[PDB]
Amino acid sequence: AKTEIALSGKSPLLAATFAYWILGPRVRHIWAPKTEQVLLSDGEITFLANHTLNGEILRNAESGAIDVKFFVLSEKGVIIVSLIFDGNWNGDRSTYGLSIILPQTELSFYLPLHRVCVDRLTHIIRKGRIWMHKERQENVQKIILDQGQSIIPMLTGEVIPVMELLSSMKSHSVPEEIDIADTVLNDDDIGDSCHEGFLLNAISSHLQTCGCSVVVGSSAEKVNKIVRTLCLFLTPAERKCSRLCEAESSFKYESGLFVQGLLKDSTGSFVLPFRQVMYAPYPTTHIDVDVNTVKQMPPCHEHIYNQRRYMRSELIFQDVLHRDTLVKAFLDQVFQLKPGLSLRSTFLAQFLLVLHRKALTLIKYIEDDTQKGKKPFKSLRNLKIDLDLTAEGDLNIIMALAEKIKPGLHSFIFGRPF
Amino acid sequence: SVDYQASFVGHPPGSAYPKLNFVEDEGAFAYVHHLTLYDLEARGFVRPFCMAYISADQHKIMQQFQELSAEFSRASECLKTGNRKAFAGELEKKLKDLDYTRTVLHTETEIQKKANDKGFYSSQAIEKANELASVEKSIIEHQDLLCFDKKLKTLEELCDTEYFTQTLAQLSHIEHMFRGDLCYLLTSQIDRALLKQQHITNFLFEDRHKKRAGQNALKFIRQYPFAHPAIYSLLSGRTLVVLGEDEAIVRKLVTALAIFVPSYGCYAKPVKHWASSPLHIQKWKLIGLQRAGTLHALSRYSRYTSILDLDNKTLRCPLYRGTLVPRLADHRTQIKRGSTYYLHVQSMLTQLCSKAFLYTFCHHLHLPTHDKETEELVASRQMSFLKLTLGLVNEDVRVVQYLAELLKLHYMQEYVPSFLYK
Repeated sequence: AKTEIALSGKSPLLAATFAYWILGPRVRHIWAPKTEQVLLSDGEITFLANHTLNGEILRNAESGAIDVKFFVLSEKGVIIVSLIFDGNWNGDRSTYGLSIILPQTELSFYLPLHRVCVDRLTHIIRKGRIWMHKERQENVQKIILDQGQSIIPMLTGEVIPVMELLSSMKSHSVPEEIDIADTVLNDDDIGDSCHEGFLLNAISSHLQTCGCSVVVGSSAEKVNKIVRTLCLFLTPAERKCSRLCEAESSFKYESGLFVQGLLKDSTGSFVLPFRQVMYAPYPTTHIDVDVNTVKQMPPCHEHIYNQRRYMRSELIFQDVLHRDTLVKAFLDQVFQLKPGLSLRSTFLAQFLLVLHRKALTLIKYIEDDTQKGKKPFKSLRNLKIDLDLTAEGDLNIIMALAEKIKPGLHSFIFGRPF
Repeated sequence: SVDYQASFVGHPPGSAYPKLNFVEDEGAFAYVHHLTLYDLEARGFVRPFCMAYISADQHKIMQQFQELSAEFSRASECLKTGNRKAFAGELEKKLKDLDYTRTVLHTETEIQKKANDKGFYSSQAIEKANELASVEKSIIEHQDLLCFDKKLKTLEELCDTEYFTQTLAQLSHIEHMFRGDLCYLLTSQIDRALLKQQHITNFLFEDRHKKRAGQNALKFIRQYPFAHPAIYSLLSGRTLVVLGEDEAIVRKLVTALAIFVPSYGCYAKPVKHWASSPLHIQKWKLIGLQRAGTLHALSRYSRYTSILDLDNKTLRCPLYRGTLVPRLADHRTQIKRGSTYYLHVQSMLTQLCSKAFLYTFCHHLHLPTHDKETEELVASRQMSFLKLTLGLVNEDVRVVQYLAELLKLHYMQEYVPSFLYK
């Protein structure tokens, strides 16, 4: 009725639950945190798992798809995020549900991640919903009488990283609040064809796609002095969902967050993993510090979705071709502001402030033209010139801050033409 | 279907004392802040009855969870302080009511009867005064730290909400805060999230007729000839007045173009919007005057002025060849909502601020500078504009002007022709 998995780190989260559905059981099997000093008693956990049970029972007409739950219990301080399954008959509520258990006062930590966590787990049920017909093996009716042994394996391994993933961000202590520009920009000026020409190539690429990718290098410090820099260009809620990569911490590519890291590229050729990169919320870069190059995947929503459609059911592409004058502007003089002082940060925000505001107009602009059948926007030729958007480097950028606000915006414009 | 679900499945089965939980949907996409309102004159001496609000998309709550569950914290707690306050006081009131029993109990028992009763009812008549006096102390401590009447018990519980209006105020204010969609809302956090670090750009420039205060300007520029240098004259300044025959219009069409004015700083606005005609005075940079006495200060202040005549069009300072104002305003524009035209205007000004921001700083352009002292540095400052992507020597004035606005405040805390055409 347990399985102990040690966690590499200091302060991991709490256990997870896998209660079954004949009579609704309090809990079937509970994963375990690291060999901590003190935990929360399983008897308490068993009730907490059983608590969602009758709460889960309250649902009617079970579902068509897997749906969410989320509990915060001030009494017996805990944060719970459970799921409801789709039954085997799809109408008979053969739900079993699962939820990692979270200590009090760590919903600030959790909630930005909440998209990550649901994503990670909802894949497990997608694997889980078959429904484990390998457990429908060639076996005698005594065996066909099964749950508590053959279900846990594919459940075990595929849920092991989740605690490590959640405990990863404590280890890779991605800057929560602020940074004094231990980033690049604090230097006077890099001043050279390659690196300075590189530095613009990445940041532009860092923007025309919403979410950056690995700083896949071999310094572990000069590797980490780019990931903290290219993240000045993202929201305070995105000070998280990023990782400051650590020297040989055996940490893979995890699809959810959209700034990442590794080191040494596995000492050889290593897969992206090509499967896991699609399961990221955005296309992303392929920044280096070894080669000082950049890459990128296709446009964020007119072709990843189509690529998503190809591969979602199965179960370094291009360089920066565009040079926004606006960012070529920005980066050119940012170093000219006599760095060392507080000046660049202010300038950065004022640069940033423009983009959101200039994004917000485009939000309002297109949503102003009443959407209708046979009535797409079709006025992009007017839109480009009208809003001071003629540099193709500049257009998609603000078109790329759209999806971060209107996720369906980018299809609303390019789906019909492309 | 149409809304009924304020408590349909918006009530978890108690599940904790103050708890705050969640529900999925099918169309619900709900959220619940379960708050019980324990009632003595009620079964179990408890009353779970939890008011919150329910919206759609499952998302405009989930990532917006804190303040909503930080104000539902304040709101729902506020009412709990009230019905208890009514309830705590009235409990001793009906204690005194049953205290009167003892006043009769003593008289009835053993007066002449010599206790002809048992009377073990007197055990009831005295035990009640204990636990009710006990839960009292429970109430006051709980106050500071940590059959028709049974449903009608909810009445005064819901009725005393109406009295203790703060609970009606917050949920009214909550219905004000969140809106139909998070995104336009979401930016407002982000917009002000950025604004905390940078405030210098705030005073140097503009930052509720704002639907009309925008829409009129769009109807202005898009179909008013010669209006182009008007913006320029207004942006550069350093003064402007506009007179008209019927004042029913200037009010309408000087709130339209009030957007463009650079406010001096931590003030309200410099648009006096009109006055009489003494015209003594760097204190007011937009005036109406709604009007040969004026024709003298018209020419006596041949510098720093401009005019209008709705009767027959005119102005005073139409010289501009650069491209900036064309970006700030192009008569062949398709911006429709006008309110959006405010945004397009509002955004651009930050860039004008941004360029202006650069010029003040860079610590290589002020009097300490590399070449020499006399005027070479003034030539040197010109090469800064090569980095600063000027439009034309007319735009040189604008960015040079904003220095003065920025130069002054850091300091405090420390010649033109004139045309006209029909």
